[PDB]
Amino acid sequence: TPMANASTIERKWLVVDAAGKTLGRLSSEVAAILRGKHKPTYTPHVDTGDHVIIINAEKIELTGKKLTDKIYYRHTQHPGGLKSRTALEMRTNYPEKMLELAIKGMLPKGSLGRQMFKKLNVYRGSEHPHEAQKPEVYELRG
Amino acid sequence: PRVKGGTVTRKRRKKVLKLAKGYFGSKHTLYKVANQQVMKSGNYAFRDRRQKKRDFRKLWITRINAAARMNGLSYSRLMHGLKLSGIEVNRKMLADLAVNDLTAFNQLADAAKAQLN
Amino acid sequence: NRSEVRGGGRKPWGRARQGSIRSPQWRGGGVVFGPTPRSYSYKLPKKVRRLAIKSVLSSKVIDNNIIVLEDLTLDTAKTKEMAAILKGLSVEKKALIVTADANEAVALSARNIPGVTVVEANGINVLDVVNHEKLLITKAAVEKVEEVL
Amino acid sequence: QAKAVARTVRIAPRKARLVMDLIRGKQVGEAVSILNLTPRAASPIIEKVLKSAIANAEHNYEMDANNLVISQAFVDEGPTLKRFRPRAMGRASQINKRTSHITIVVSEK
Amino acid sequence: AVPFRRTSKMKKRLRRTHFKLNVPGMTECPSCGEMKLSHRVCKACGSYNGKDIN
Amino acid sequence: YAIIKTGGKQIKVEEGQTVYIEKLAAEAGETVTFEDVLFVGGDNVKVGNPTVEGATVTAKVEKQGRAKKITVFRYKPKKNVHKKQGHRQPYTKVTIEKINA
RNA sequence: GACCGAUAGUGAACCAGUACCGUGAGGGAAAGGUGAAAAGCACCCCGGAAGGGGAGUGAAAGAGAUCCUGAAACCGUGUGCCUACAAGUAGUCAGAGCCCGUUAACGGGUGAUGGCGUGCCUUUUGUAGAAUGAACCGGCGAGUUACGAUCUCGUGCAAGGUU
RNA sequence: UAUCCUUGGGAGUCAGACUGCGAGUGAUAUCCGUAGUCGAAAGGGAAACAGCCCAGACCGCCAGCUAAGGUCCCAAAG
RNA sequence: AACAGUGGUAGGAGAGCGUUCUAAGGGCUGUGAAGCCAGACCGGAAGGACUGGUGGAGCGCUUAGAAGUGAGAAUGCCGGU
Repeated sequence: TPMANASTIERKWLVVDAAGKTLGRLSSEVAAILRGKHKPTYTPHVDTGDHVIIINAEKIELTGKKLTDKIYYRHTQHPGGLKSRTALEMRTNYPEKMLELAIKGMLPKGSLGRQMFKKLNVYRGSEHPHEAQKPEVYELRG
Repeated sequence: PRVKGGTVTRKRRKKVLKLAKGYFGSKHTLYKVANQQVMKSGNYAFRDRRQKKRDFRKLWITRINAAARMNGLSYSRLMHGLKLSGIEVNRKMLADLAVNDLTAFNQLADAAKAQLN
Repeated sequence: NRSEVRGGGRKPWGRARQGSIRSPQWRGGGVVFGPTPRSYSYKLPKKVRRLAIKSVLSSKVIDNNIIVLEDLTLDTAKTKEMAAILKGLSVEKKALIVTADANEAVALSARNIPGVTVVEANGINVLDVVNHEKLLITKAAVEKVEEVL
Repeated sequence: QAKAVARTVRIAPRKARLVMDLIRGKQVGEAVSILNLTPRAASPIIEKVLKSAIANAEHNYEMDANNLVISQAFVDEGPTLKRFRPRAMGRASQINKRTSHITIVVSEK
Repeated sequence: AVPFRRTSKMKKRLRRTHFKLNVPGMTECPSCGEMKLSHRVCKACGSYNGKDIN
Repeated sequence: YAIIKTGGKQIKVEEGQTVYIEKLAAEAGETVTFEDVLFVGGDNVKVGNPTVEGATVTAKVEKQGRAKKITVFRYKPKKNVHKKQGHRQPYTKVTIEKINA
């Protein structure tokens, strides 16, 4: 008879900079933190993660030629509608959306996954408004 | 003689419908679909009664992994050290005590580290 | 059965290919198999019957349920007299009376009592003696039964 | 509480229920005024049933008017008449002339 | 076209959501009439807020 | 606060509580002693390598019974194979009185 | 009578070879039960009437004329728990919160979330099938009897057995 | 190592499927011999996938060790 | 006790549960039987009790015997919806 968790938890606040770090090697760790696997009170059917704030999200890095070859597709459900964007445009025009997509693809599907995703805050530049929550710096262990 | 055959079918059919109480819609009123569903739930329970045994070991392993990584060790290294630092037979369920009393778990990790190096 | 029910004889009328309105599955159709007149009776070898009657006679003697009396005589056919005679002995349950030849007075006097049956020595049988509890038999009937068997 | 019931009135259910949904739980005078203003078939029948219930309450149990509310009101189904309508190419169709029971129970608020 | 399958009770009840009547327009009794309709006559004597007609 | 091994499983016990375990083959009323004590907690901590030396846990028995009935039913589609049976697993209830380190 | 008991038993327990169908020969149904006794609801109220509420008879009126008992399908009224960001052979295992309190039992109802999960029968080498069948509920509906042949088991007698 | 014979009582089945291994074809774009599995077999791995790989379900447990296959996140483990 | 075993279609073998009728003994009902309704009880399965409501006059237990012997499917039949 182990112990589950039910609403008697606390969520901390962490700030991670994305200067220099590669895309996946940071997104994986951030997703693991978000799901709450870093604490001994883990529970599959209850949200136990934390809040993750990312700063300097426009200085991300990719290895190889991916910066000109990785292509993001989307479909508009109309015939012949298939929109494409190169990674360079995604980086120089919507830097936060690329990070959001990369992290979101790494989270479980369903209601709990989509409710988990709501704890992620991504900011271009080196300034965030979350001051009253007293964020604590957290380096990437991996 | 002639056996009319009444009062027997109703008694047997009514017991099937009593186990189907709580099902959605016509599955709890009509006899045929109720019998079909009660049979299907028969082996859904047998399958799950053995999955349950291998679905808590995973939870214990995950919690122990997190607790050990809070100390600098990993799960595999901690388990090897425990298996080698004597044995201290301890089911993952009873090594889940990291949640309740974290101090003792640190003592066990310290012993495993001491033997591991 | 199917061929004795009045009616039928023609096709009734994508429905099921009905053949007659008296088929076994219809509402008022014929009966498949079911009862038929016959007789339940067989016979056993004679020695088996003799052994059976001997055994049922000896079983009563085993537990002193056989009361043999010198002679039975009733001047008048009165049920009260028969009841008094039965009460004189220790007979309270159904009893079987066996007499040599045939006595009309005794037969007509014990006829109405619920549990008493009167037979001659020639009419003894296994079921009658195995049914009633106490067997009263005249000594002459004892001798004749011994002679027969 | 006073009860009034009408049995086997020649009106199909699911048509009397529409009107009955309007007057459930309301005051007696308001209910009568509502029933007098809706142009439907079941309104004259339900009004008569309601007034019979009112009269029973006033007379038999010695209750008071201007204080009663419609505590209970419902419509149930009853025996059905079956008829046949001829159709094209020598076929027949079935018609169900349905009947209903109407019950109203009033009580002091 | 014929229905492919029967419809359950839940779907029927959900379809009948908007199939209901409306509470009529309630106004004052004209010339002590009986609770007449808006812009119309009294039931008693065909009165218009006391202006009897017909 | 002691970790004991019984019935091919391990449990954690502190004095005053009640536990259900596998059949001990002990008539209700006598006292059983568990010998396999793995861990001892509270103030000083003792960790025996296979077992803690010289540790016995005392308990008394008051009920031996069977759990709620479980009906096991299995079948195979289209091959006409059914099977049904029932089960009630026995158990023994005991309360601890002395950890006795 | 180790025969039936109203879908059974004659087609027919009831105004049955009737109603109905066909030019005609001919085919051919469905339909039993108030109470021991009519003592079958005088009288009052709403209502055009039908139908109700009182009073009364009666052991029972929830036995009031298709009237003993009154199951399931189907139709409703009230309420405890859940439900308007959610993808579903809807069940099973784990599980918070809320409401109760039993043939006292390691209790009952509901259920946010997580894992798994392509109905039943028939047939085929092989079916989730886009291969067949069933709208749902209830009743009826399929390995018997007679005479012969051979084998197993049981009992009686035994170089004899048996009508 | 425990299977084998004879007699007697009952059957069902009657020219199946796929995958490896050795010979002969359409046009090596079906044939025979041999072994396995499914048919009559659930569980784990090949994303889903009767015939491929591991392995044979009397029932219960919130105990442990391994096979094929694996250890960044979906998803347990470098 | 100690060992060993318990997937399974067509099939072969064995042991059992229920329904109506008959024979003997034993006994329950107007202080409420058969039937119907509800429940958190008992057996390894087919199944069997115990309480409460309705019902208003017939039913069951032990041992044997005889069968018009157990229904989810036949584009099954009849009826109701």
